[PDB]
Amino acid sequence: PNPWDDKLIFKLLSGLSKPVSSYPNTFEWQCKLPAIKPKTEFQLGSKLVYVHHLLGEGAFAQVYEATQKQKFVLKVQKPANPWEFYIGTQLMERLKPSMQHMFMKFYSAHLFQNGSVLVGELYSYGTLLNAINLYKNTPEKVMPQGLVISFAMRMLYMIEQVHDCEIIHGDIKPDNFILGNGFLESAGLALIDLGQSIDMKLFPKGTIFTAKCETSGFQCVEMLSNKPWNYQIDYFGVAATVYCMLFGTYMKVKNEGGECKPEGLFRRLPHLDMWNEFFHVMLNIPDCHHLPSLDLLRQKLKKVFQQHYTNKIRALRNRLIVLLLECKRS
Ligand SMILES: Nc1ncnc2c1ncn2[C@@H]1O[C@H](COP(=O)(O)OP(=O)(O)O)[C@@H](O)[C@H]1O
Ligand SMILES: [Cl-]
Ligand SMILES: [Mg+2]
Ligand SMILES: [Mg+2]
Repeated sequence: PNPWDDKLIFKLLSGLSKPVSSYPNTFEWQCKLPAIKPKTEFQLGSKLVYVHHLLGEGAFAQVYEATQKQKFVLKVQKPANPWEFYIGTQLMERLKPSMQHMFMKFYSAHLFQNGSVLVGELYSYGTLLNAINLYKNTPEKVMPQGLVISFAMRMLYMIEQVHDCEIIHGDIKPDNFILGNGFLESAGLALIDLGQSIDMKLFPKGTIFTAKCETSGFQCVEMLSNKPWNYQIDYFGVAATVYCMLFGTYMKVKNEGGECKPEGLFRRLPHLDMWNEFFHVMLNIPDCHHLPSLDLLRQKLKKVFQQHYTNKIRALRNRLIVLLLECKRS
């Protein structure tokens, strides 16, 4: 199967015992997607909504901040994307209530003839990618190890929960992580954008995929060698995200001695042995039946974190908060 095939996705959504159209918080309208703009009111079903400003632009969608006094977000996309609403609904259903804070809730979905509007939870302090870019514009240039390791551990923990729900995110990268006000109180880190996600419960047991991402660079290890894959795509995504935090550029992998490893000479990289082991396990998965333990991966990082950064993490996050606030004020 091609898990991103529009026909397959249509067939899957069509044959659900509980289709998206049946949800109490789904709203189907027989009209075009209304014009949405910053600083403008517009009718959304029974409720009138005021659109504040554009928060971010993804590969497909626009995400606006909005209010009815609680503020929320509107993810707008052409054509409609009921699939992301499905996945988001399943994820929050399958997740333990204590895990849901690490992800974005969808309050409702408004589906139109030519597009859709998903209403969901707001995270106020920008993407992880933006945080990385904020460090570029400082003398220290790169995020400090205390934060990088802390975020990395949270990422491993996050996808362990998602995979426990038998879901694949399918697009794990820096701009799909958001920081919220909880960070001011890796607590406020959240993983969003389930548009390309895969629900493995909709396929037979042990199903695998061969389909490849469009770009040669964003392809995981299995894709680059036409090998089959399922959950390994999220492992590669986490590894690539961590690599961006470390080096401020996207990860490109090479093959040496049958082993896959990131390029770059890894100069000026502290905890070298920790990261080599981290990238080794994440990028060298024997097969779909031998996925490395996400818990164990996190424990090894946690060992180094506890050894060096428990007393310093406080100042490190305060430093970042100042940069985030400076960014938000502008
Ligand atoms: N919950 C959120 N709070 C604030 N901004 C968000 C939120 N979700 C997404 N965004 C912003 O919108 C952008 C695109 O949304 P995303 O879900 O990635 O859609 P796409 O599938 O088009 O990438 C993100 O990169 C981010 O900047
Ligand atoms: Cl953790
Ligand atoms: Mg995105
Ligand atoms: Mg997306």
